Amino acid sequence: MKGIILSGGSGTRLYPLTKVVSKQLLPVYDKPMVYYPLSVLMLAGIKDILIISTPEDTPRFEQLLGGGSELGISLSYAVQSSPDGLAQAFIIGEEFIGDDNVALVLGDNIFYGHGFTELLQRAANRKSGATIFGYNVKDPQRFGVVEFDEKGKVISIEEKPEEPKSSYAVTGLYFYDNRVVDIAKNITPSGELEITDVNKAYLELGELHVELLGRGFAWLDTGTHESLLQASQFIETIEKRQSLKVACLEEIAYRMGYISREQLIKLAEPLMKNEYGQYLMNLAHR
Ligand SMILES: CC(=O)N[C@H]1[C@@H](OP(=O)(O)OP(=O)(O)OC[C@H]2O[C@@H](n3ccc(=O)[nH]c3=O)[C@H](O)[C@@H]2O)O[C@H](CO)[C@@H](O)[C@@H]1O
Repeated sequence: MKGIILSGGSGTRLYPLTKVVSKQLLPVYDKPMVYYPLSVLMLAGIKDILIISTPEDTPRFEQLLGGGSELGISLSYAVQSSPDGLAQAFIIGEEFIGDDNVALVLGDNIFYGHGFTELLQRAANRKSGATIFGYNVKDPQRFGVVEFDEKGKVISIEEKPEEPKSSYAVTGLYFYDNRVVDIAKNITPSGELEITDVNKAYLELGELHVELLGRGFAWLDTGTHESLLQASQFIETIEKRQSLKVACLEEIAYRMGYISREQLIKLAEPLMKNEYGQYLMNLAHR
């Protein structure tokens, strides 16, 4: 399975922070925002990843992350000329995807919870159908909304429904089989090519599966100044009090066996006259 990070968009709501800096390059505590969704692809077991951003921002992401070899993965880059919908990721990413299954994660989404990687690995390993992730939010009408009623079997999915039919937002993380590329080509503007029609396609096939994230999963709003700060405080809090790191790419690569001890030490050194190395050195001499 391949992955795609859709990491473009306008800065507007975060202005002036985003006047000369890409949204998904802003700090979330101690890491660029894009580390977080990248880490979710990695934890899923996905090692071949395309990062799509604006023509302006895409060279900056390449500069940050390069081709991915120091994490033991492959990163490629393409450009979204204009933000005409999430489903465009599959048109732009058509050649990258090939015949493969593919996950899409949004560059501003932040996921956390103790059972989360098992959930990612399971979704990555379903060769058929689509898996989405629902999250109990206070303001359903601001997102995609999924209704189920079971048994947890999906019954409808509406984008920003004037009145909602559940408390469950459809978060910015989606797993697909290869049929998604023909599906994206075949949907029509709602002016956006919308991820919610992609998901309605799987639903009419009866092959749209939802993971409901309840106690105790986090999904962090990254949209406003206040919610960016909240996200940052959450990561710091959980890292400081529970002695773990969230989305530490180097740690994740090492723990999944992608890179060796010696490769990790090399990644940590240039970072030693700082903290972030130190946690990496502690880990590399187990
Ligand atoms: C796509 C859409 O209509 N709604 C989804 C979108 O809502 P939402 O209301 O967040 O719409 P956004 O435009 O903020 O989610 C889009 C995010 O991806 C980026 N972007 C958007 C379009 C594009 O062509 N390229 C691009 O990179 C935007 O910069 C933004 O970061 O994400 C939510 C989860 O986070 C979902 O619950 C919604 O179902």
